[PDB]
Amino acid sequence: SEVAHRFKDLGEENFKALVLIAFAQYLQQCPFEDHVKLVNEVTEFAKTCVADESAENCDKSLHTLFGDKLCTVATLRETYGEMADCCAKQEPERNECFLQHKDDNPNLPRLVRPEVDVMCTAFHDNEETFLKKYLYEIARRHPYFYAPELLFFAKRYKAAFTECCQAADKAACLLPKLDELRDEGKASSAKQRLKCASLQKFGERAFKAWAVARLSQRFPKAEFAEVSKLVTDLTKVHTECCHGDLLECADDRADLAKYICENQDSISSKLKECCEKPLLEKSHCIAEVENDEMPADLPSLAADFVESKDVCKNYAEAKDVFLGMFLYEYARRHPDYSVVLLLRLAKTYETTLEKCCAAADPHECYAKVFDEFKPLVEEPQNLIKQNCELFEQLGEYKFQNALLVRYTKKVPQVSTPTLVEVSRNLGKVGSKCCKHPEAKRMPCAEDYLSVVLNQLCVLHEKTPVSDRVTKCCTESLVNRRPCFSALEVDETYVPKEFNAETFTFHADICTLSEKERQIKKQTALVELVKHKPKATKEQLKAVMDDFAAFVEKCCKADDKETCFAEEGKKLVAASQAA
Ligand SMILES: CC(C)c1cccc(C(C)C)c1O
Ligand SMILES: CC(C)c1cccc(C(C)C)c1O
Repeated sequence: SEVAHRFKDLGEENFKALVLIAFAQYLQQCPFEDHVKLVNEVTEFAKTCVADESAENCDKSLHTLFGDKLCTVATLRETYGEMADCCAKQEPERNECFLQHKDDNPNLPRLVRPEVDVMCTAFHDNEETFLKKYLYEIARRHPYFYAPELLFFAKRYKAAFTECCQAADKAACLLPKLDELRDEGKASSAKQRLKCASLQKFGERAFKAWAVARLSQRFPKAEFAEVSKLVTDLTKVHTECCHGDLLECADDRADLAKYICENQDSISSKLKECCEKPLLEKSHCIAEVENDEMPADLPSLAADFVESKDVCKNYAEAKDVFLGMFLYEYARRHPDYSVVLLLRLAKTYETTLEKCCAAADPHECYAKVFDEFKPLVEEPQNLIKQNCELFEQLGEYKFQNALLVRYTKKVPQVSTPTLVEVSRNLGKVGSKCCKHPEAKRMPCAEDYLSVVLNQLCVLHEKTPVSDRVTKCCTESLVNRRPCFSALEVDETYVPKEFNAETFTFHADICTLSEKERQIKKQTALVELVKHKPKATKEQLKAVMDDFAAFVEKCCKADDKETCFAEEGKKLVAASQAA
């Protein structure tokens, strides 16, 4: 028995929670009730396997059990049409079918939230179904959410109500903590979506490279042999969580924290405080610890990597280990570099050793390698420096609007909603990183753009409309940013054509929050740039200036929200003029 295994390790709480998340992430459109049912039928079975370890099918692989359970509702194609197919499949992958069918953008209605007076009551009456509903909603809207981390977000979500419901001003104590969590959750989710895309679309060697750089940056004092161990394990953990195997991922993840904390003196000195607490908190801590201080007297890289005469020979012996050692050695002394830049230098070095080593005189050919690193390193520095300056003058909103115009011109085929969402997130880097010392600016900015751009890539892969996006997304994981910065204005795009249904105006806008108001304005700008790419400099503003006027007036005029229809057609006349 395996299901027996995981049960004993995670116990009832966690085991039950993880299974729900797994089920919710597979059948995102399936109602809460049904999921709870299967989860229970599923948990009950488990309990018997514990006692009798060969009873029904207790001898099974979680994949058959889980699969069959879901298939008791999936065969209902009138609800989940294309799902029934996966069910008719077999063992080798009646699952590859499921994972392949995950929606990164489910057509699930907005999740609005009941007055502080209800959530509190509902929470107190039944604390179980309240928290269960949380995970269900998150996991079903974020099919790649790092499961073990979702359990941590849950323990915090509970503590939010556990406390604020006992306030004097609940709405005051809650609202905050609830926002803060909604944001941090969308981040953790994007951070993880990139980790799964790497493994799934580029391979484990790719993820392994990213881990070596990252870990070496964080734990400079750690030895190469140690980092590899860590990289090996961490890779397996994420491979499982991304293959849909959450129970083993959670288990293995706990084992790693245990290890890392045990060999504390051998890895980092800033681990102490993470090793002193509740596991879930210990795991989230280690994963977010600050880099350790850099080892005092460190030799120069040129020594064993460009000046040694045995370079080519060692490369031939164990290239992967050699290049791994290079990356580890370069990253440990450069916490001021982003992880993609470090991977760019490593790829440039390998490429050089390849052509150089088959030469009539290596050491002569590869002897000036660091000369090619210069441009690679300066490029992001200049980009960061310049976009931060600009972001400072215009602020976040105006900056976002700049990227919006820019990016819609780059790839006009992309759907407006994605452009708006992506441009917004790109602008949010300014507030997030610009306020940092140049020593921490690049790692902050560039790696965050690797997450934001990945989101655009996974969202585009759904319905590919621009081969330029496909190319930049597929050609290189590490050069995605550089690829997109290089893109200019699509000279082959043909302007859209106005039609009524293009943009709808109903008064319903005057009720929405300040945010959804800007958003509707940004959605307008994108639609504008799609209809008038070229002609655009400052007619854009002049017009956007006009759109604001429209809303202001019509929302505060007291006619039926009629002017909306009349004046709606009025502005269109003006717009076209420009
Ligand atoms: C830090 C942040 C403001 C930033 C830096 C460099 C480049 C970009 C985009 C425009 C590619 C960016 O948003
Ligand atoms: C909302 C407003 C800015 C707008 C959007 C899309 C197209 C047009 C014209 C070109 C018809 C337009 O004026």
